[PDB]
Amino acid sequence: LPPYHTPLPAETLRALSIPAPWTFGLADRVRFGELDAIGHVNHTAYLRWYESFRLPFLKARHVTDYGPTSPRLVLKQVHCTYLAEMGMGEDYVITGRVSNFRTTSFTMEFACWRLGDAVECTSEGSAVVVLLNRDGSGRYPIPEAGRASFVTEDGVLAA
Amino acid sequence: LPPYHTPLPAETLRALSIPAPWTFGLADRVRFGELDAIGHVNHTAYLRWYESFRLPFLKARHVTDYGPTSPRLVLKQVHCTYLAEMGMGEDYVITGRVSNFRTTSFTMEFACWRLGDAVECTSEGSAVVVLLNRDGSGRYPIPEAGRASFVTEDGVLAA
Amino acid sequence: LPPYHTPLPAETLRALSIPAPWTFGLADRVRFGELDAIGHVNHTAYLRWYESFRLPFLKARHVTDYGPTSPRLVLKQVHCTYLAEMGMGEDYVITGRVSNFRTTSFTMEFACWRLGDAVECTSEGSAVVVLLNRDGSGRYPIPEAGRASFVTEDGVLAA
Amino acid sequence: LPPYHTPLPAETLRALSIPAPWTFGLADRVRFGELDAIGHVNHTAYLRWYESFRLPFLKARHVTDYGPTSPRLVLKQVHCTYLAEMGMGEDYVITGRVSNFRTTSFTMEFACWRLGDAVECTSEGSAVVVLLNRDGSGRYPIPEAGRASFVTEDGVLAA
Repeated sequence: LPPYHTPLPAETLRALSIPAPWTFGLADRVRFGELDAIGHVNHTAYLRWYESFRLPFLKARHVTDYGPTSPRLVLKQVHCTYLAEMGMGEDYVITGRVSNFRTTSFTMEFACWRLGDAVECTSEGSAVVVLLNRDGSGRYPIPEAGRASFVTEDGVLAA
Repeated sequence: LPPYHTPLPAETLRALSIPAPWTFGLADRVRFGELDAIGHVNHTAYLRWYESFRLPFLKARHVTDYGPTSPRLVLKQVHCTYLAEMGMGEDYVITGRVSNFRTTSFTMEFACWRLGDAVECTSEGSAVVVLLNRDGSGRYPIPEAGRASFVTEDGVLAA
Repeated sequence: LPPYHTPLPAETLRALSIPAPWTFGLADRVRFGELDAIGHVNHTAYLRWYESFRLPFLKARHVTDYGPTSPRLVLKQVHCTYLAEMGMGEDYVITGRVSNFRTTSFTMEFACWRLGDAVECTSEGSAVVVLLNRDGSGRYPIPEAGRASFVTEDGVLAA
Repeated sequence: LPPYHTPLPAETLRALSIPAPWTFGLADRVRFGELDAIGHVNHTAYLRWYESFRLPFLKARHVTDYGPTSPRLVLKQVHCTYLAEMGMGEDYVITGRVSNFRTTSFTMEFACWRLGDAVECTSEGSAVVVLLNRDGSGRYPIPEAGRASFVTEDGVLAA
């Protein structure tokens, strides 16, 4: 088992049988409160896990520092698929990347890997995020160091 | 069935077989997302219902209008009891009242009444709330109209 | 304002300026607990609203009675778009339909209509749902009365 | 920082400056989804943390192994106090102990310790739990090993 709440690099992921293109994971465990009326992880927990991943990822990628001159990040769309049902206390790793970016918005892809006796993808997801100016003047361009990290870490070509 | 999300006065409560001392009720219905892994409303949903109740109630009692000037409401303590399990789709009424008050703080009591062939109290609870000046500078006295409404409407004797 | 938690037919929807193809709505109000750290309805609340809609809709459409010989309904995928941000206490109507069906699965589309000074669509959504046999023997065909309701109420051609 | 989601014994607690009487801790980190509309951990998240804690704790104390045979755990009451606000990403340790017990029921006490430059108790709480036979037929006596563990590990004098 890896440490929880700790960025996992590609090396650690491969050791856990989590394949490319994933380079950044975070591990957590299922909580009782995420279980629905028949004892499965509810469909929105997965989306919450992906949203939790985004916060530190987007700081590590130099998109935002969440401070006063940072862009406000706004979700435009999400999608989530449910490949295998999960239950109480299961350990998992969330992987997320940037798959595509534009001037003032970008797309991420996500997966949830259960660490059982087998490593198994239980869910995939995506999100489209827009950057807005906190002063209401409109869209805010992704910082240049963010564009650079997306290229050098996520391997997204700028073209 | 009374209307939902609408203050229900004492006479409406008595018609629903909800007794004294309750004079202010709000009706809603159990959601699927509130159910725990065995099909019962989870223990925190009750406390959320009591919280929801407090917002319109404290405006009705003249404590706050929730404007930019108004006091900050700070929760210091809650208790909740679980008298009967509730499942999917049950209608209920939340009742609440102020039971004590001093200068800048007060205690409320709550109950949950399941509507149905017979009306049944499924839970009781309490909260202690304090009032602070929004600008950080001190404690905020319960408005005079609040103190009076607590005495006349909630039947509290004095402080 | 319409009544809450009460199926709204096409007539009522049109009166609220909610256009075709919508024929079935349910009204509710935003709760404090659905608000995220900056005071907007969080992205998963919308998905919970759509899931809440499904439960009674699928019974009204004769897909399931949620009993022992009913299919188990399993979500395969969802998508949600966020068109306008929402805040505390806003009244809304959720509309949902079946847009397409197959033998053992179907697709629904959803929208959230805010009832403010203007009626405004704040979000759209979709879901793909599969029917499984509660005894584990695999997929379960959508009942014939369900197929019929989809055609006659949602206006989905079986072709 | 200790490991997360792992029972932390008394010696680990003292090294984190968490005092007697606590001997059993579990660490986690605040999530974005736990934050209320002003950026603070919402009052119910604490109670959820205490609940999460109880599950491994009651297995460690020999009350239940959560098998098909094991007792049903029923919550009758909780209290929670709010001593200091918590924001995004704070690490914490939950401590819990049994404080009293009788024949088929017991009372637990809990605290939340924010980890940081200095360790600070942000909340205290309590729960009353009863044990029922899973087959519906009666009340379930606290196993003898449970009673003994409560006396020796949690320092309870008798019943």
